[PDB]
Amino acid sequence: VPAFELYKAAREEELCSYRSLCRVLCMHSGGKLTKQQRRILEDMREELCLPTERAEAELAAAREDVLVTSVAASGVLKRRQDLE
Repeated sequence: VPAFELYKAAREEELCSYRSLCRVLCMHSGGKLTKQQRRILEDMREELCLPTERAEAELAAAREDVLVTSVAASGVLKRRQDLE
């Protein structure tokens, strides 16, 4: 594999991993993030070398995603004993 393909596969995973991080932390917090959750996002931004404009974009997107908000609304994640 040429280096540019490897970078591309890795870059896209970096950004996917951040995306799924925003959605999921918003599913739990209903978008209003704990200090730990903020620190996880902040640390991964630096780990993954993410421009904050893109990073704020993913967080903004996850906050308003319909699945994300429905899961926060349903409260199922607070009820794991019923569903597991």
